[PDB]
Amino acid sequence: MELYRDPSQPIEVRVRDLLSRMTLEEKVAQLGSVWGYELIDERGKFSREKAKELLKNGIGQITRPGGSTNLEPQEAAELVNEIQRFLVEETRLGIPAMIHEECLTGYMGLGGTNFPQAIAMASTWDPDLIEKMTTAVREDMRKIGAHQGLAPVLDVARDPRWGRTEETFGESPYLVARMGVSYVKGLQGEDIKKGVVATVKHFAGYSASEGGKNWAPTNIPEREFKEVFLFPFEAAVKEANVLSVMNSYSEIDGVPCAANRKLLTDILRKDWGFEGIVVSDYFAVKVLEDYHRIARDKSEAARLALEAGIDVELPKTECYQYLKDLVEKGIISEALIDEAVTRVLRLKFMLGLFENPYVEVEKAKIESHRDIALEIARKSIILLKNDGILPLQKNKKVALIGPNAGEVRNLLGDYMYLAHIRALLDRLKKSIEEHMKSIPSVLDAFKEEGIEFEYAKGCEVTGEDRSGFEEAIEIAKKSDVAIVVVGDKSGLTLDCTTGESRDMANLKLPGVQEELVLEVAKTGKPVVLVLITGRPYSLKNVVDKVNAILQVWLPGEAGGRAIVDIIYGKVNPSGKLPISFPRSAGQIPVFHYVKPSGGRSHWHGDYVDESTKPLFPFGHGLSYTKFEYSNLRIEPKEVPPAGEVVIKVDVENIGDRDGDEVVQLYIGREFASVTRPVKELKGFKRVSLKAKEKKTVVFRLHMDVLAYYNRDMKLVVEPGEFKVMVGSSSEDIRLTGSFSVVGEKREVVGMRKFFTEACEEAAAL
Amino acid sequence: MELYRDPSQPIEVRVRDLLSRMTLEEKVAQLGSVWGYELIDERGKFSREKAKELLKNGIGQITRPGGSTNLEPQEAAELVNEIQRFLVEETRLGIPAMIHEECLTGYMGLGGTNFPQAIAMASTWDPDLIEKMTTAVREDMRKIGAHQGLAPVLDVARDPRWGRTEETFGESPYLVARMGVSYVKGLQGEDIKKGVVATVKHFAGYSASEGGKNWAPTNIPEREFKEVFLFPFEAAVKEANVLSVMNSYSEIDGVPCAANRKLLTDILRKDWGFEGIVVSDYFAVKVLEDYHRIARDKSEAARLALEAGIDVELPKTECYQYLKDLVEKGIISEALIDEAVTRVLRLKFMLGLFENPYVEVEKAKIESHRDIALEIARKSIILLKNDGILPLQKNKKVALIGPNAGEVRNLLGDYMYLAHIRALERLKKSIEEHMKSIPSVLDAFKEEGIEFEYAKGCEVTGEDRSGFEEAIEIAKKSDVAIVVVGDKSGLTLDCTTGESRDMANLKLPGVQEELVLEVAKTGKPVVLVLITGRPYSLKNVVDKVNAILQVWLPGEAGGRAIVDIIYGKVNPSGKLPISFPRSAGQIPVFHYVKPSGGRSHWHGDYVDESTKPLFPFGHGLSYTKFEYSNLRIEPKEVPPAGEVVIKVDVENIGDRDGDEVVQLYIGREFASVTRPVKELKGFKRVSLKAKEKKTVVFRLHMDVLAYYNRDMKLVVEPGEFKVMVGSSSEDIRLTGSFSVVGEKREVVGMRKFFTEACEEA
Ligand SMILES: O=C[C@H](O)[C@@H](O)[C@@H](CO)O[C@@H]1OC[C@@H](O)[C@H](O)[C@H]1O
Ligand SMILES: O=C[C@H](O)[C@@H](O)[C@@H](CO)O[C@@H]1OC[C@@H](O)[C@H](O)[C@H]1O
Repeated sequence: MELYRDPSQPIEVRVRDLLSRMTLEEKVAQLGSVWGYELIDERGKFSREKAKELLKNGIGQITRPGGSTNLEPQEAAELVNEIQRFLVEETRLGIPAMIHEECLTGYMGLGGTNFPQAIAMASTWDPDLIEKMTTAVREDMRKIGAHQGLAPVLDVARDPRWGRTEETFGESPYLVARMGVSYVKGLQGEDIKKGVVATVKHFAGYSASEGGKNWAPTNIPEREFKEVFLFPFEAAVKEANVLSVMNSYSEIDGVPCAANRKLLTDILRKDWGFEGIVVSDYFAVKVLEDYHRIARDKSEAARLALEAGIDVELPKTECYQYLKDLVEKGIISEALIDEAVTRVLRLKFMLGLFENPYVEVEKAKIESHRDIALEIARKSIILLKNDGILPLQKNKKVALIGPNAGEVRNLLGDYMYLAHIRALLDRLKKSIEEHMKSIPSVLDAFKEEGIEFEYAKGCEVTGEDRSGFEEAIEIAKKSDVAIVVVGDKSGLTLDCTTGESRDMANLKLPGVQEELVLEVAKTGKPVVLVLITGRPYSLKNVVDKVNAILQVWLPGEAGGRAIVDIIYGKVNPSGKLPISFPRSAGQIPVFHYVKPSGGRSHWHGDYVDESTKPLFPFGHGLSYTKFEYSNLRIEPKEVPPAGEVVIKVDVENIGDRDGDEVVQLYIGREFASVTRPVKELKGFKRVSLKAKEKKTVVFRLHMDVLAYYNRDMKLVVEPGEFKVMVGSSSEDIRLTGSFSVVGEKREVVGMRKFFTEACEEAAAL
Repeated sequence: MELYRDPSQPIEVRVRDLLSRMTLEEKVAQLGSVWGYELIDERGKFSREKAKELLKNGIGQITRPGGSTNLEPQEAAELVNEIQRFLVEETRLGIPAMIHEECLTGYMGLGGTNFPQAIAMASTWDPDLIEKMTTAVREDMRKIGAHQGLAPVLDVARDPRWGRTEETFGESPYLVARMGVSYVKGLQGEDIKKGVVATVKHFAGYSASEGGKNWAPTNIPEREFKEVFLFPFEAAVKEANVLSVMNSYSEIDGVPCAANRKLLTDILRKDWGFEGIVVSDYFAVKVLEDYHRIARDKSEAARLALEAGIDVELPKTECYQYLKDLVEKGIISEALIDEAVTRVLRLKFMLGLFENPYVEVEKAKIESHRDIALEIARKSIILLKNDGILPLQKNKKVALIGPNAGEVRNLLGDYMYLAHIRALERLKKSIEEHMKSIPSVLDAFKEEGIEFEYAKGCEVTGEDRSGFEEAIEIAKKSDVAIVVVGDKSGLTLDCTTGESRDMANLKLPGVQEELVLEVAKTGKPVVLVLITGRPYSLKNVVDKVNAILQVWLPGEAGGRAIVDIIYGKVNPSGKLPISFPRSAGQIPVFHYVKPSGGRSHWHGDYVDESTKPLFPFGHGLSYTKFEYSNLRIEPKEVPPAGEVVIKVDVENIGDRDGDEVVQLYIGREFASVTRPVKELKGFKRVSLKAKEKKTVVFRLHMDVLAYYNRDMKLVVEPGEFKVMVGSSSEDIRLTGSFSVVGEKREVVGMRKFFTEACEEA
């Protein structure tokens, strides 16, 4: 038995022994990939004929054996077992594949639960619930033999034009980092042999493209880059031990991220100590030539990406095959190939693949997690406006109007399988239609709740056709209340309004949906506006014309029930905005953590034509009950530069309905050596409060958490005063106080705390 | 006679001698300033009583003795002479003051010509004409005893929300740099003793604020900062020998520019060799405390600004008085004060102030430069659209409609005196009186003998549509409707553009868009005239009107130039210096995007909008047709510090004489960094009679093409450069390429900034 085959040997011994046995061809094969669909016949069965050509020298990864094959979970598990058996038994060294899938909103394949989108996850402000979600996703994935999920997205979004806003955790580096760490911890667990490699993406800056345009330059200066864009990745690497990173398609200031050694190696590996694998975004190596025009051919693109620190070319070997030629021709050192192969082999050993690369097909039946999906949907929906119309009485006659009340397809996000796969489509068409039919609808939910309603489509999500307006207006006039359900169709194709590749310059609700809302409102009937969307839209032309507004970030299969639960008060809405809502596209960007000079035009404050304040601020979300904050304690009042302050507030549900509050901690600083945000989120806690219940929320805030970059790009804590602002949104501050850092300016070196510890205690009798 | 008083001594000897004689209090006073209006009595005469307090220890500068006092030129000159006499005769050392004024669009005071705004100057693509302008401004300034003009603005604008777009030369670092060097050369001349110190502003990045918002953060990474924002300043420093720089109010990435030594010293002085003075933007030192919240008091703000490299606090001493206290308390070294005072004294000696600080009041009468203002206005107006309606025949009955046809105030830019000073009852009446003498758009139509009726239609601001009916009725009775809409520029809430007036959504102000659309509904031919300071979204009007003229805020020559162009007495020849977005949500749009810029991948467009601007950089039509032929590029292979000569023939094949602005764009792929697909690197305005052909020649040194590599080195790399010559950035007529051959070159020390452009037969 060779040392690499021997599970009694330490991982590093097995890696070194295996690498010493490998040919250059076998090494380069470990840095590439093949699509699952390239390995199947016409009946979705493993094809030995196709494997003999593609797998003969081994392979790094199989790309989406479930997601790219339209196989049911047991069929996908059988495919993955036959691929692994071919590699284990019919290649010289018997190295198994790593399998990856998309899993942002759950495993992206037939049979997997459609969880609410990432921006909905962030709107829960409940990191533990997201960890519970990805712990369930972990088991779904391991059942089909998948080792790696291409999630989560840690791109910080302040530009709602961008079609991938829905895949983010929003604008706050703090909230994004906290949701990201929980997401990763759920997927991976402690021993990765029993878990799924998380893939934080898209490193880094990809959410800040010129004009909000997909793949366009992300031109971010250094302190902003470190504190806003890199921070959540840094937390995922150092605190959550994330085992994969995927690069950004964008350039930063002239340098494509896929060709940037200073990013993918010097920051991620050298500064931060990342020991996992870097996987390319799909085709990101090839497009160094085709798109960015900095590589003259596929071999130059391969060299740039390997020097940068990409270990695996996804989704299929294309440039990385030329790494063999580059070594043979004495252009690159085989030592640089060895470095990448060592990272891939180490992770394959840690996943236990050399001990057991197979799964039990009899167990590959994925369980529904509708329960978890519903908890997220119920906690994620945000009450943006309520003049008192909500919650509705069940005896009111409803006119249910709008395309997103009537089309279950429009509840789906861009990485939910039945929306995403439409890009390929452009026997399979009938399979999609059949699975679509099983998703419970908004109509179904109103019917189950026993509401007397009539439905009018009103208009499509896209186009200019107003011929359905008259029917909607007529049912509105015959009803007590109009529930107008409008928003997006998310995906990758031209008929989609949001999603990857679907950027919206002017932030108007798609098609004639705004005009539909305004025509319904002209009847004089009460109007509840339900936004089923992937991005903030400009609501300035409808906000004062409607009685209530619910923001329902693309909720997946649990959406209908959660919406109707909230409308009728069976659930007390508790979501809070994780991203600011601009008044208009021309106001972009708006975000809560502006510097003193940000968020305003000096010296009149506003634009000529527009307020500089967002229409709804970060952290905004109303309730059917009232929360009363009291008894701010901050101890001690003077803390040294690596000390800790404990901030406590009492929160009482003083209303008549049980409900959750998301208590938010904002920290402000002035008279630093650099300008600082006037307020920035640095802690939060979702707290359940029965009617008349009072609890204490405690924030344990280490000074490490407040560190920022000074004039000389050093991470510091400087003596001075920090303002403490606790409240129900970034604007709805309820209690304010301060503490001082006392002592010598501190350079924060090495490992440091990222997060405030947030918990609940009994309030005093 | 002390050495400093002796003009036979070299200036370094005089500076060292004077510095050695000065008290700390006298040194610190040279780093401050006083407003002109603080030194006058209620009749605008020099007040010895007020000077005794403010000037007793000398002074660095007097702020706007003309611009801040509402004095006519001879009265301003008398005031300046009396200030200088007090300094020379009643202070211990007799150091004269430097006087500054605003002068962007000409000296900003009573009696000075209102030249077209800077964005109009750029639209001429005629740097020699702008040098001619600032040569005239130089003489106007020296007549009143002014030594320094706070111009030009070298901020590169790609965000038309920003209210100071009108003060810029537009989006192109190349065109901004080339207009800037000519502007500076005109103001200064060769011997500054005979000229005016130019002040390049606002160093640097001030035009790229978050959301287009005045003073908001300008968060620009390093290569973009070097190649877009710094480049024009670098050219002004190294090629035009500019003698003053003013800082930006904005932070870059957490550091206010007024507190940034790495910017105001390490780049400007150390890397570039600048030897002049840095003046603060007004109150930029104090607001390190009040606005940015990085200084706890005025003494900390003073320390941050002096360490950064601000030599003079403007517009009045406030924080810099505490520099005395900071030395006496052993917080800063007097050597750091000496360094700033040395720069200020050197420039005072170079200006000849110690030999003759006075002017002849009998000669202080400023001459009109309406001739130069009219040449700029006639060359700056851009024909954006023309279906053939223009030029009009003189016998057509005109319905002249809109607020900007009727209100001469709306022809003025934000640094033209009679608009700017409104930001502040004796003054109100004086402004009204001076306004009377500015020729109007109505005056120009009358002088031309046009049969027209005028209807206001609406105001620039507000929602009042009650004037619409009168406009629609005169349109229905006319042959053609000429609808003249746009901005009111200045600093107050009633202004739609100008400093502090940022427009988020780029809709024409008020109900002007609705006025245009109601007039078009009559079915009459419509000529749309935009008298504006920024690009506006024309998406809802462009397809409804027959012709569109862009008239950047033209000042006093505007009426005549507009009527000249409409009737074809002048063939329009302006070209856009800034892209026109389809919508605010499209921002930014600019011609020199990287291959991944200017598009959304992989569908190309937004869901709701093209990614292409409505009108591109360099766009401008003519009443004639130009035919480009015979592209030559020689040699086809050049080494990395070599030179290529690009020639094209241009023939006016139409029936009207006209100027063409021939534009050279360069592209590069397969560099070590991504490069613009096309970027302006040369241009030439060429006069062509009907049926005339000329050769345009571009001498392009490889220094001009240098860019920053992965290691932030300025390089020329071997490979292919694409040559694109045309009538706009989109209307490319002829393309070819040449190669750089040899080893990658690091471009060190002095290098060429500009393509040499000329005409041959
Ligand atoms: O089905 C199509 C695939 O989804 C891809 O081809 C491609 C365009 O759609 O985009 C990349 O694909 C991998 C993702 O992990 C990543 O987030 C995304 O940036
Ligand atoms: O006194 C009025 C001033 O004109 C103000 O408008 C002032 C803001 O308080 O703005 C600065 O003033 C100096 C100009 O040279 C510079 O361009 C500009 O940025």
